[PDB]
Amino acid sequence: STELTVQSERAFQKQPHIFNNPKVKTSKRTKRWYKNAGLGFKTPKTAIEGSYIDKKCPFTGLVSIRGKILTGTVVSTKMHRTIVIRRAYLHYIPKYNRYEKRHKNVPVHVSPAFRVQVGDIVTVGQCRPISKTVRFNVVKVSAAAAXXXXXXXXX
Amino acid sequence: ARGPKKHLKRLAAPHHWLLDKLSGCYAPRPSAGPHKLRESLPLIVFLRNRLKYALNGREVKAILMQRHVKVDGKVRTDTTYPAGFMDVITLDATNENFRLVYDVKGRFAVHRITDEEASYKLGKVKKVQLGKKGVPYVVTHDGRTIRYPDPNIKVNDTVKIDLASGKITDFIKFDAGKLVYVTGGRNLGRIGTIVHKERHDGGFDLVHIKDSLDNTFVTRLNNVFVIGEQGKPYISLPKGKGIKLSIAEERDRRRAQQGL
Amino acid sequence: GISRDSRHKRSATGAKRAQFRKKRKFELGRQPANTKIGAKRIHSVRTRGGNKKYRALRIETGNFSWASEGISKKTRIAGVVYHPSNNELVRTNTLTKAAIVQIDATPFRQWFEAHYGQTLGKKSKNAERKWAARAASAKIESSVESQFSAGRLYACISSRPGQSGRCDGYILEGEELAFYLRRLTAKK
Amino acid sequence: PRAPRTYSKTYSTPKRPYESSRLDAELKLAGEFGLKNKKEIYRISFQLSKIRRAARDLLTRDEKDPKRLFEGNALIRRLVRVGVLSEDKKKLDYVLALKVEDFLERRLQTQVYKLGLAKSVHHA
RNA sequence: UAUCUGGUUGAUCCUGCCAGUAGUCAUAUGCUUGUCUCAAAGAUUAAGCCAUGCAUGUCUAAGUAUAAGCAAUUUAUACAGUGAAACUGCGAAUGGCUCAUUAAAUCAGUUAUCGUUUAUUUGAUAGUUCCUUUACUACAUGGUAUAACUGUGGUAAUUCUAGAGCUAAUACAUGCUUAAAAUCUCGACCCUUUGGAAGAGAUGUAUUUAUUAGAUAAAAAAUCAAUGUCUUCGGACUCUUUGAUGAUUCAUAAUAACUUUUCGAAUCGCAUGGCCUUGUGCUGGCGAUGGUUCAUUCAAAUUUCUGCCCUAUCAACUUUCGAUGGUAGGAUAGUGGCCUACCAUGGUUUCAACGGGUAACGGGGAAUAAGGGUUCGAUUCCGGAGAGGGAGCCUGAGAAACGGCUACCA
RNA sequence: GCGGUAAUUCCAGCUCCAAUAGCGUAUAUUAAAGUUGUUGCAGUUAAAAAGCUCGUAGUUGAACUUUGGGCCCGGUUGGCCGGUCGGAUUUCCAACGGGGCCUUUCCUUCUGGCUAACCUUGAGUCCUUGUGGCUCUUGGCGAACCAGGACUUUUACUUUGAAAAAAUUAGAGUGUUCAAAGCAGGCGUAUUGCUCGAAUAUAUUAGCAUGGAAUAAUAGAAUAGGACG
RNA sequence: ACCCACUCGGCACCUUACGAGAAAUCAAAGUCUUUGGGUUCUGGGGGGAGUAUGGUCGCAAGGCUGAAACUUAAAGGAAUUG
RNA sequence: GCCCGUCGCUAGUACCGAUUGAAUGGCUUAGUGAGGCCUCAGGAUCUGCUUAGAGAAGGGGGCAACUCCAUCUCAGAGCGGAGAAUUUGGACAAACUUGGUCAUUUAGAGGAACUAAAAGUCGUAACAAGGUUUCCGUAGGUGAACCUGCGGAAGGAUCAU
RNA sequence: UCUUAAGGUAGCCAAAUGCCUCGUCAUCUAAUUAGUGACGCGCAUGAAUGGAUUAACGAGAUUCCCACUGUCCCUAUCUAC
Ligand SMILES: [Mg+2]
Ligand SMILES: [Mg+2]
Ligand SMILES: [Mg+2]
Ligand SMILES: [Mg+2]
Ligand SMILES: [Mg+2]
Ligand SMILES: [Mg+2]
Ligand SMILES: [Mg+2]
Ligand SMILES: [Mg+2]
Ligand SMILES: [Mg+2]
Ligand SMILES: [Mg+2]
Ligand SMILES: [Mg+2]
Ligand SMILES: [Mg+2]
Ligand SMILES: [Mg+2]
Ligand SMILES: [Mg+2]
Ligand SMILES: [Mg+2]
Ligand SMILES: [Mg+2]
Ligand SMILES: [Mg+2]
Ligand SMILES: [Mg+2]
Ligand SMILES: [Mg+2]
Ligand SMILES: [Mg+2]
Ligand SMILES: [Mg+2]
Ligand SMILES: [Mg+2]
Ligand SMILES: [Mg+2]
Ligand SMILES: [Mg+2]
Ligand SMILES: [Mg+2]
Ligand SMILES: [Mg+2]
Ligand SMILES: [Mg+2]
Ligand SMILES: [Mg+2]
Ligand SMILES: [Mg+2]
Ligand SMILES: [Mg+2]
Ligand SMILES: [Mg+2]
Ligand SMILES: [Mg+2]
Ligand SMILES: [Mg+2]
Ligand SMILES: [Mg+2]
Ligand SMILES: [Mg+2]
Ligand SMILES: [Mg+2]
Ligand SMILES: [Mg+2]
Ligand SMILES: [Mg+2]
Ligand SMILES: [Mg+2]
Ligand SMILES: [Mg+2]
Ligand SMILES: [Mg+2]
Ligand SMILES: [Mg+2]
Ligand SMILES: [Mg+2]
Ligand SMILES: [Mg+2]
Ligand SMILES: [Mg+2]
Ligand SMILES: [Mg+2]
Ligand SMILES: [Mg+2]
Ligand SMILES: [Mg+2]
Ligand SMILES: [Mg+2]
Ligand SMILES: [Mg+2]
Ligand SMILES: [Mg+2]
Ligand SMILES: [Mg+2]
Ligand SMILES: [Mg+2]
Ligand SMILES: [Mg+2]
Ligand SMILES: [Mg+2]
Ligand SMILES: [Mg+2]
Ligand SMILES: [Mg+2]
Ligand SMILES: [Mg+2]
Ligand SMILES: [Mg+2]
Ligand SMILES: [Mg+2]
Ligand SMILES: [Mg+2]
Ligand SMILES: [Mg+2]
Ligand SMILES: [Mg+2]
Ligand SMILES: [Mg+2]
Ligand SMILES: [Mg+2]
Ligand SMILES: [Mg+2]
Ligand SMILES: [Mg+2]
Ligand SMILES: [Mg+2]
Ligand SMILES: [Mg+2]
Ligand SMILES: [Mg+2]
Ligand SMILES: [Mg+2]
Ligand SMILES: [Mg+2]
Ligand SMILES: [Mg+2]
Ligand SMILES: [Mg+2]
Ligand SMILES: [Mg+2]
Ligand SMILES: [Mg+2]
Ligand SMILES: [Mg+2]
Ligand SMILES: [Mg+2]
Ligand SMILES: [Mg+2]
Ligand SMILES: [Mg+2]
Ligand SMILES: [Mg+2]
Ligand SMILES: [Mg+2]
Ligand SMILES: [Mg+2]
Ligand SMILES: [Mg+2]
Ligand SMILES: [Mg+2]
Ligand SMILES: [Mg+2]
Ligand SMILES: [Mg+2]
Ligand SMILES: [Mg+2]
Ligand SMILES: [Mg+2]
Ligand SMILES: [Mg+2]
Ligand SMILES: [Mg+2]
Ligand SMILES: [Mg+2]
Ligand SMILES: [Mg+2]
Ligand SMILES: [Mg+2]
Ligand SMILES: [Mg+2]
Repeated sequence: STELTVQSERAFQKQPHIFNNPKVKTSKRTKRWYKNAGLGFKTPKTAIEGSYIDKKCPFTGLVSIRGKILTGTVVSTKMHRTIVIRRAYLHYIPKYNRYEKRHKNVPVHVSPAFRVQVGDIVTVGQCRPISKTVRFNVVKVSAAAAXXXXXXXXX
Repeated sequence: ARGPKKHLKRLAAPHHWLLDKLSGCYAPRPSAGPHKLRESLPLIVFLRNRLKYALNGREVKAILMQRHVKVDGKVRTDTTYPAGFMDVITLDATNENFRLVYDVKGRFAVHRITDEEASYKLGKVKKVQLGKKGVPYVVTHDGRTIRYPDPNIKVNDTVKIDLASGKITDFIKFDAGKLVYVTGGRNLGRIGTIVHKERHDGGFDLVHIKDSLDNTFVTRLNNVFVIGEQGKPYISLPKGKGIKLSIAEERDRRRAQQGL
Repeated sequence: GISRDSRHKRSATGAKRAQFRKKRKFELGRQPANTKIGAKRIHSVRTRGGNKKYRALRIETGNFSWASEGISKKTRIAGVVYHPSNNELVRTNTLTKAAIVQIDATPFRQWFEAHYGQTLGKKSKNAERKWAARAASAKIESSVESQFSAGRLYACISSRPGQSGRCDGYILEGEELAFYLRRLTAKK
Repeated sequence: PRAPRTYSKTYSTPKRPYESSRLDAELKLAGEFGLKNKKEIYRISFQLSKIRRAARDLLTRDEKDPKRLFEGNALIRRLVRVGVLSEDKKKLDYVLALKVEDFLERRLQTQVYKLGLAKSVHHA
């Protein structure tokens, strides 16, 4: 999420061990580090062009994505830099030989390289414990907005 | 539960030892060693349950405490020592040389080999890392670490080892079409060449296999141990050559060789 | 004592959780070093599996490097000036990581003026060679130089003294130094 | 903490307690072959029922099915081996037929009498 | 291995339940009881209470023997056989028992550590340790202080121990050492060039910080600052070195430093040999114990996805006193509201949150045989939890241990 | 339901029945029970449609989008011969399945690596009058999958497979004298060893991995802010 | 306005009964052991009892929600003959 | 014939209920707070490193001058270490006192149900147009069943002008 | 069965209304002519002579509890007048 200010904390926000020598005059001010998570997830340009910090970013942060890769649909985007997604699924009950709609809400960290909105479908990678509840990180936005501008005014 | 488990309940013991259900409450807990608990064979089970050279375990300690057994070259005086796959058991007296190598039913079979073939072994490299002071090292499934190996050696290749000294004298890369011996799963004990490897980034590469009867089967990369070229192995395989026969096939084989 | 489990503390639903099993030694935690300035005094903690941790309580010197200058000098730690977590650490001059301290300068002056032959603020043979090869390279920086006149340099602790026993930092430079300059005075 | 020395029982007991027909037939069977229990009949009819069951389960598979072939044959060669199943009718649909007497006739009880040697199932 | 029968009426067909019937690794009880094999067994109620005994100790040629022990004999006048006591080392964190707590907990199947600790086993792994650097530093080996023991004592009483006198180490505490080379900073001089130099110091491993290398997505150019090797003196630079993963700031290496400085053998047993400049010189066989880091093995700790009985006469729940997230730190072996400081207002819920019940440890499994099911699992294997109830902690690789201590309660 | 004076139910004797080293009783539970009903109940009058209509959660939800034809390839049963010294394979033949093709027909896609396959042919021929047959390099197959770059609408269902403790269950072998079991054992030169074993099945829900593209959902281009270059 | 023919949607009756039911009866109460269009609600022997208790609504009378201990072998339906 | 209610007898079960009743268990406020651990101190005693004195030792190599290493011994001076009782402050936090909460139980004079129940006493409510058709909802009334008003239903004693 | 104008209904009670009376049963206490809850043939309760029920309010009468205290055990000392 984030937006604005960058340097908006009591601590200086920096990427660890990424020195920019002041003697060396540079036309980009700050030297930035990035990587790619793997599994073919393109590290979007908003992460390389960006100026934010997010050490919990999977592309510009200090977290590795490994283990599960899941998808859900975004139902809450109110926590700063993290969301909650719903994962529906039908559970099979033998005795009756039918299914019943179940769901679970996974909390997942979201880098400010993604502009996420409630409703979008998101693809999420498992990673080490980020918070009390967050065990996942948004690694791909498979949606957009759901024809938001196609609800505009009259002729 | 507060610390390491020193006992082993006979029943929790691995089934490929073929220990009898009753006649006791425990089994030998394999000592820590070169081979994983569940894929080892303790010297007491070999010197006594496979080889019948003892009756008590008390006699297995009597045999062993006289340096009769020597494993892969060194003497070894551990009753429950975790002998394992590719290891060379060697009795100076009796002039016998055994190599541990799987059945086709998936067990460790008593395999007698020459006095000369019993002075080298195969070891699937499990990792190859650039060690301390820039010295690269290669470490093989049986817990051998060997400095300064060939550059072309990478993980999953297999390796011929001196036994006398430690040095690597040959190595077979993991390429489609190379004699393969399955080390785990229900296809454990089979042998057959390789078809091709399914990739799957993030976990568990599948290894398509075909044996010398045009029978196919898949296993995980973890369970594949390269041992040579089609036809030409590199060590003496056991009878049946890891082909696996159906229940019917085996019934006719055993009930055709019957004329007293 | 302290326990870092999650078995206390409510589930995300807000449910209240039972007291399953007693406190385990591996979930242990210990009290803070709350390390201080002056006169070396260090106690060694015996941690999991042998293994020592060095809890520093009182420290007068640390090993501070001047990154854009390539060298690392041991100096006196004069005091704490800024700390983003808690201001009682600045008021008690309590040394932790990320604490902004003021070191000594004089070993960095002694090195610079003997390496550049230029002096801050305000005759040998090969020495003159080196002092000529260096330049277009001695410009320092307005903010690091005016600090030197005061005989004290802003630096940022980067080690964990209650963990390692060391109080090791790096001199504030360029962007960081600007930020904490603003913070320092925009509260002074 | 020892391996369970496993066991099972060898008879079943008729659902209907008092069926004159079944009591008549059972009795004749005890006096024909010299048995002392209705249990000696129950036990054999229990064997018959587990056989008939496996026989039905095998028969529902496809012909030439690997299990049907392997296990069906073993059961047939087994029943021939002792003398319950004739050589002529040697293909498991007669084992689905069969009856208790065919089993009873093969006891050492009944054989020692059968080729003389006793001349009374009880003397046997 | 797909079955029914008795009872409502004067008689009838129904609905319907009661009763009969069969089995139970299902308990109890009653009567009766000869033989073979197999053999469960204070779970249920009271995780109530406990007399007495026992259930954890341990020695190899190979850490310590002046037993004022035994044996003597067979060479042993330092020691040498055997060996109580005691030191030292390891073990007691396994085993066995119970099922009280526990309901998203445990457990299970499936993941994760690019998120950590690991005695041991197995395989590797160490020329660098001193010092203004000729009148040198024990290396042919540096220090004491203790047990047992002797002797004096205390208490009704314990595996209580005090004062005095000895003496060991692989206990405690110290502390020397080894080749060649290269690379870095200093630089006495000399001399003007484009510039070069004797000789001085630094460089084991580990620890803390900061910095650099760790390429590769197909190909080429100019310039600034420093500055490498080769001149056929305008100049060129040609061969140019690259590990792993899906993925890293990874493995590994380089610079400047740091450290009440980690390891770098003051140990033991068997044999006793070569080699001359004849010093008991200089060398030297087999293997024991140790020792740092790496791997391996035994582990551990967290950990992804999904699955729990009844209940709405529980509908809202969560932030007192962390509830959900951000930042920084502290703490941990390590991730994490685990904890603290600041900041935000979040988290869950009829797809049943939250709460209550459970005569609830979870699983492998058991009983019942048309099938679909129903019921059960304290209990021989696996996982968890406990040791009268709580908390706290010492030792240690490993315990929040109870056949350990400490405090409270009973 | 029996017993109030000829008691077929009581108390006994006699005889008789059933199960038998065992048999009765109590409590529970399973079957019978289609009296919990998914399979599979019932609700006019026997128990049971809310006085009525709206209505959210939930469950459910009309039809239609590559269908049809043509060609090739190779399997596994079954027939009629058997050629053979009980099994054998070719042709004659149907039957039932699998793969790839051409019909306007993405197979993700570039850039090479690799080729197994014929539009090839370079020679001709073993041999039945010849398209019956494969060795055999010089113009001419992509996909069989390597690896690098660049991107991709989401699911449900099913298939196969990997990963899969032991004991338990199902079940093969073996004469514990039988049996419950156990995993043994079986052969000789039984004076100096020979040898078969210690199977197989289930193992589902979830996760992984592959094949299918019917049936069900989902997304797309209408203020064109559409698609290809 | 009336008559005849037709067709939608009504309120009904008549006769049938292939079919259903325990029957009375039923064009649904049918297409149901040859057992599956979709969906809502309720019942599980009789009493105890719509009682006790809590929650809720109402001024009140009362409404909705709504047990258990215990007791009991019948209660009940439709039809037949008396 | 059947049958309804009050009233009466014996036995059982549960309910309401003054006692602001009792009991077990799980949480828990406030107050008090043991203990180990961490930390500021403490310093019974017991050494170190350094510095100087006096009395003897051994020679780095000389004829007098000149000189290193280790070791033991008593006035006297600096700068640190071990370390008991004690002790400051903390986190952890049993436990006590007092309350509250939740769950599971439970005494009670008395009230009032129901059952065993078929018999009894008083009536005749229902079953026949049950002798006032029966029943529903509501409202009042009466020893008791029940009666009466208003609106329904036929399950009516009418499928019919 | 006598008798009346009618013969006390709903309610309520040893009630500030009950003689007997310190009613009987329960509860509170070590013990209660007190208090409360019950019962009721009630000397002689009872319906705007108003009956019954009531939240709130009371320098109203009564009972008990906590806290509190020289009320008491059991007294003593001090200041001012
Ligand atoms: Mg962030
Ligand atoms: Mg927020
Ligand atoms: Mg987050
Ligand atoms: Mg062992
Ligand atoms: Mg041994
Ligand atoms: Mg710290
Ligand atoms: Mg009946
Ligand atoms: Mg009757
Ligand atoms: Mg009737
Ligand atoms: Mg009758
Ligand atoms: Mg009659
Ligand atoms: Mg009956
Ligand atoms: Mg019954
Ligand atoms: Mg027997
Ligand atoms: Mg007892
Ligand atoms: Mg018990
Ligand atoms: Mg038990
Ligand atoms: Mg009791
Ligand atoms: Mg001696
Ligand atoms: Mg010891
Ligand atoms: Mg244990
Ligand atoms: Mg000492
Ligand atoms: Mg590389
Ligand atoms: Mg010698
Ligand atoms: Mg070692
Ligand atoms: Mg945080
Ligand atoms: Mg942490
Ligand atoms: Mg809030
Ligand atoms: Mg909210
Ligand atoms: Mg619910
Ligand atoms: Mg329990
Ligand atoms: Mg259970
Ligand atoms: Mg269990
Ligand atoms: Mg229990
Ligand atoms: Mg686990
Ligand atoms: Mg106890
Ligand atoms: Mg304990
Ligand atoms: Mg124990
Ligand atoms: Mg307590
Ligand atoms: Mg009689
Ligand atoms: Mg009878
Ligand atoms: Mg009789
Ligand atoms: Mg029976
Ligand atoms: Mg049935
Ligand atoms: Mg029922
Ligand atoms: Mg079905
Ligand atoms: Mg059916
Ligand atoms: Mg029914
Ligand atoms: Mg009805
Ligand atoms: Mg209706
Ligand atoms: Mg409604
Ligand atoms: Mg449709
Ligand atoms: Mg087609
Ligand atoms: Mg086809
Ligand atoms: Mg499958
Ligand atoms: Mg009909
Ligand atoms: Mg009819
Ligand atoms: Mg009922
Ligand atoms: Mg109420
Ligand atoms: Mg009103
Ligand atoms: Mg009410
Ligand atoms: Mg109701
Ligand atoms: Mg009510
Ligand atoms: Mg009574
Ligand atoms: Mg009280
Ligand atoms: Mg009580
Ligand atoms: Mg305290
Ligand atoms: Mg502290
Ligand atoms: Mg009660
Ligand atoms: Mg009561
Ligand atoms: Mg009473
Ligand atoms: Mg009642
Ligand atoms: Mg009645
Ligand atoms: Mg009447
Ligand atoms: Mg009458
Ligand atoms: Mg009339
Ligand atoms: Mg009437
Ligand atoms: Mg009725
Ligand atoms: Mg009146
Ligand atoms: Mg009145
Ligand atoms: Mg009255
Ligand atoms: Mg009165
Ligand atoms: Mg009074
Ligand atoms: Mg009064
Ligand atoms: Mg009382
Ligand atoms: Mg009083
Ligand atoms: Mg009184
Ligand atoms: Mg009163
Ligand atoms: Mg009177
Ligand atoms: Mg009046
Ligand atoms: Mg009055
Ligand atoms: Mg009122
Ligand atoms: Mg008042
Ligand atoms: Mg009063
Ligand atoms: Mg006075």
